Amino acid sequence: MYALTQGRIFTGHEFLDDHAVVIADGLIKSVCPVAELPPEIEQRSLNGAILSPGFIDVQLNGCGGVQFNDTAEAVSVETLEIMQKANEKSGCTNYLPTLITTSDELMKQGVRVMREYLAKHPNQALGLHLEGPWLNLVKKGTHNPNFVRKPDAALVDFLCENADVITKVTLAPEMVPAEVISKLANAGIVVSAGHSNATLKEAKAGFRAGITFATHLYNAMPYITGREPGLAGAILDEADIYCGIIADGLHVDYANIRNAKRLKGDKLCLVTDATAPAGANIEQFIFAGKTIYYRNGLCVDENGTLSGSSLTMIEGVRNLVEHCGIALDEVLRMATLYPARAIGVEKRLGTLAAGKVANLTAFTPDFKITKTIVNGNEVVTQ
Amino acid sequence: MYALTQGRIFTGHEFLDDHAVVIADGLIKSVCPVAELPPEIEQRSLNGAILSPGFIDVQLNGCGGVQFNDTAEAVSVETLEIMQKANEKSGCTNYLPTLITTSDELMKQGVRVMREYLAKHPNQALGLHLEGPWLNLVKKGTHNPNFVRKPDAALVDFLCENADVITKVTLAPEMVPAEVISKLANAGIVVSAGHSNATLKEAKAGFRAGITFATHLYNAMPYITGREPGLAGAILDEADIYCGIIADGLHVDYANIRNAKRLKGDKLCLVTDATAPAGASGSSLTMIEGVRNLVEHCGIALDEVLRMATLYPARAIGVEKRLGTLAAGKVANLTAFTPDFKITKTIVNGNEVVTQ
Ligand SMILES: [Zn+2]
Ligand SMILES: [Zn+2]
Repeated sequence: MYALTQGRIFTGHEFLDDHAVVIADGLIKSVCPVAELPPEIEQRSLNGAILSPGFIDVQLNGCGGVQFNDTAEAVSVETLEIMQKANEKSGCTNYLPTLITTSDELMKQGVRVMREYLAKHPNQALGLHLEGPWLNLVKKGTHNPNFVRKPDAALVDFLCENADVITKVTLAPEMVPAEVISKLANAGIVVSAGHSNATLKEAKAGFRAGITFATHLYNAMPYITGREPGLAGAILDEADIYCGIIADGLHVDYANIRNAKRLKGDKLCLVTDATAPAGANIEQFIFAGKTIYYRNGLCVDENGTLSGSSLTMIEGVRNLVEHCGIALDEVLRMATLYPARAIGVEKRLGTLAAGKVANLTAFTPDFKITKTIVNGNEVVTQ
Repeated sequence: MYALTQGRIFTGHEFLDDHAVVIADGLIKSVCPVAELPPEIEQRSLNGAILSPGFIDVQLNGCGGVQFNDTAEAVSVETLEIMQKANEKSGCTNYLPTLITTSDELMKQGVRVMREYLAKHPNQALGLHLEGPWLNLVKKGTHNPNFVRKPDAALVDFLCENADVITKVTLAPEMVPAEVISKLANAGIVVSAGHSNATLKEAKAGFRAGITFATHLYNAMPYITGREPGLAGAILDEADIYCGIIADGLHVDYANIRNAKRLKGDKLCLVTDATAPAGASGSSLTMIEGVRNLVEHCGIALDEVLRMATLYPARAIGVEKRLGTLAAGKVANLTAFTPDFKITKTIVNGNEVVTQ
C-alpha cells in the first residue's frame, strides 16, 4: 500500500488540491486530503503533476512499431504486449486492439489471441474492436477491398458466441440487416456505425436496431449537405450516441472538432486510431497490402493519400486543450470517463474512486508524462 | 390611438399574459398590464391570438405573383408594393427585396427603384439585398454564369455611394479582394458570404475583412467534411457571424437546422428566399410557415423561434432601434396568429392591414 500526493488530482469529476490517492492491492483504496493520511503510509510525490485515471483508447490499430492487423504473424499476444507498453509511455493504460476487415480466419485468430492475452495481462488491452468487414466500399478508406463483404449469418453468430472478448464491432448500417446489429447488441457487444455512406434515415435505422457508438466521426462518412445530413449529420443530432474523434489536427479540422464537442456534449471520446509509427520511430509500414510511408510526421501512401494516424492519447489531450478551446478537465473526461462509459467498463476504470482499478497517469503542465500506473504498479517513471 | 388586448403578447424578450400594447402615431406607445390602460383608449381584442413584432425576411426574391428580378418592368416600386402586401398576409411586415446577379444596368435600376420606394413607403421594404454577381461558378446555383463575374472599381464605388438604400450584399469571399469587402462594410453595408466554395481559411479571411452574415446556410456552400469544413463549418464555428436559414423542410433537412441552431445560438435567422408562388425547384416558404416548421419539427421553443424571425434578423441588419421588439418608441409593425399559426392580424406603421 502507498499514496500519491503533492499535486493536482483529477478524479474524473473534479480537480482536488492538497489531496492524496491511496493505492493498495491493485485497486484505489480511497481519495482523501493529504491531512487524513497516517504519517507512516508510504507517500509518493507527484512533484506538482496532474494525476488522472489512465487514458482509454477505444480505437487503435497499432503502435510501438507493430500492428495488430494484416498478417497471422502480427495478430499475436506479443504485439498486444508491445502495443500496451507503448501506450503506457503516453499515459494510455487501456485500449481496444483494433482488427480491420480481413479473412474470417484472421478474425477467428484475433479472438483466440485476445482471449489468450486476457488470460495473462489483466486490466490492459480490454478487448477486441473489430472494424469491418461489413463496410461500404465507397467509404472503405485503406481497407483491403477484397475483404469488404456482406455479413454471413454463421460469422455473425460466431461473434455473439464470443462476445466475452469482443468489446466492439464497427459496421456500415446501410450494408447490414438490422437483425445483425440487434444480434451483436443483445450479445453485449457495442455496435458502432463507421466506414458507411449511410443517409440520415439509414443512420437512425441503425441506431434503433442497437448501434450506440460511431467510429471516428467525420472520417469514412458522407460529407454533410443541406438536404442530406448523412451519418455524421445524424450522429451530431442524436444525443445518446457516443462517438470517437481523432484529434491530431490532420484527420479532422479543429473547427469540426469544436463544432462536434458543442453538439455531442459528454458523448465525445478522444481516440487515436493510431498505427505502427505512434510511440515509435519507423520509416514506413505495410497495411492492407499497401506501403504507408511515415513521411513528415504524416502517414501517407505513394499517391499522397493520408493513410493512418500516429497520435498518442497525451497528444490528443494536449491538442484538444490548446487548439479546440476545451477545458483540461472536460478533455480528461474525453480520454477516460466518457470512453469508459461508452464501452461499459465505467464500473471499474473511468475514474479515480474507491474500488476502481489502480490505472492512472501523471503529467506536467506542458503535457509530459511523468508516471503511468497499471494495477497499482508504476510502470512509467520520467 | 388604440390598445391591443386579450391575448399572449411576445415582446421579443418574453411573453405577457394579461397585458396590452398601445399604438399611437405609428409607434408602440407602451406595453402594460391591461388594468393600467387609460380608460379612454379604444381596446381591440386579439381574441386569444399571440401578438408579436412583425416578421422580417432578409432574403426574398419574389412573392404574390411577382419578382424583383430579371426584367426592367419587374424591378419597380409597384413590384415592391405588391410583395409587401403579399408578405403582410403571412405575418411579414418587413423584407429585403433580393436582386440576383445580373447586369450593372439592372443593378443600378434596382438601386434607383429602391430609393424611390423608400421615399414613399417607410418601415416596409427596408433596403436592397444584392445577391451576386461576385459569386463562385461552382456554387452559382440557379445564377446566370454569364453574369457571374469579378468586382470592378466602378461597380464597387457605385454600391458604396448608395449604401443608404443597399442593406446587404451577398458575395463569395474567395472571389473578391479583402479590400472590396472592407469598402462595402465601412460604407455601412452588410456583407454576407454566399454562393461560395470558400475553404474554412478563405471564409475566415472574409470575416476579418468585414463579412458579418452568411446567406442561406448549407445552400450553395461547400459540403462539410472532416478535413474540409468549408464555409459552412466556419460559420458554425464563428460565434459572431449571423446567418439565414431556409426552413421549409426541403432546402435544409430539419436535423441540420437543429445542429445549426445549437451552434449558432442567437445568430440564426429564419428566411424564406421565396419566389413568385409564395404569395399566391425554388422556395415558396412564407415567414409564418417557417415559424410553424421550426417549432414543430426542430424542437425550438416558440419564443426563440419568434426571435429568429424578428429580433435576430433586425439586429443582423442593424434596424433593431426601430424594429424587432414590442417596446415603447419602436415602430408599430406587428402580427398576430392563433396557436395553430394562422394569421389573424397584421399591422404596419400602426395600421391594421390584415384582419382574419
Ligand atoms: Zn476506420
Ligand atoms: Zn442564393
